Amino acid sequence: MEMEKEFEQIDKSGSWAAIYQDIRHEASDFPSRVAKLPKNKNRNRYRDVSPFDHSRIKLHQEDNDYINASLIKMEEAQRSYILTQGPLPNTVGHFWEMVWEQKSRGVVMLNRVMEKGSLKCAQYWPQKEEKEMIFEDTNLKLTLISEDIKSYYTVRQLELENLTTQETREILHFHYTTWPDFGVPESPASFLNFLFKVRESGSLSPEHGPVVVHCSAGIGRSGTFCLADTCLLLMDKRKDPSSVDIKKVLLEMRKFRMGLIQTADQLRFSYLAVIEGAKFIMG
Ligand SMILES: O=C(O)c1ccc(N2CCCCC2)cc1
Repeated sequence: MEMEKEFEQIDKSGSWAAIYQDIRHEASDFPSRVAKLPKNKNRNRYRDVSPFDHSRIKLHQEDNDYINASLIKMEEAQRSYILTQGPLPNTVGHFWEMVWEQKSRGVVMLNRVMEKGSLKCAQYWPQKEEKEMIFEDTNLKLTLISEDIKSYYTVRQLELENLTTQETREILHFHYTTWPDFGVPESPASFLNFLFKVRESGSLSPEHGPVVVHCSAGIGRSGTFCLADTCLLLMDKRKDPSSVDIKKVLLEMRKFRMGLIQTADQLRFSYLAVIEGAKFIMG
């Protein structure tokens, strides 16, 4: 079926939970043996969210190459994304090592450091120009260059230096600051505006390594971001845009990381975002 009318048919019939459970039942199951090794317990935020072995990002280290991060490679859309958990106190250096090694231009953050009164990820970037951060375990230096605070999101320019080689690179930090503590946003308009700002920066384009996207577990909000981006790109590329099937795209993405889209409300929000976004792309 088309998307917008499938949408009203699920709303009128109140069957979002049943649609979402079907997706969960049909989703891929692949091994995640490296994630579960005892030496990696303090590298995982949640025991039930792990990268598959076949798609995990490897750190360029011989001691321990593990990080909780996955490469989502979308062949028809010609887009790639790295989805990862919010960094932990003992993985902030690994996080920036990955950004460096994978040649990423942008980092997309969809959570606040504290939500619901608890810490959802480490404070992993510097908050003042004159107070830079040094990650001694991976030999990197990170400096805040500029910051632009808007009503729904903040964009930061960061300088990452590889202290071994003295090479430097400019990284863009895109921080969506207004996702509610509970539920999903009422309107997708600010989320779509944010997606378009990431696109306009070059961070999603083939001349750079994959964008790094995270929330707390790296599967819910993060899944919503890449699912909406890929569906809208496919609607522009195909002769028949009404052939784009958001449930099939989501199942393809779940071949590369488990659990993408965590609730039926996130599934409905993803439909809403793609539907509204497809009208703005043209008019
Ligand atoms: O009939 C439809 O459902 C339909 C869906 C998407 C669409 N596009 C137009 C071209 C790029 C943006 C969305 C056109 C038609």
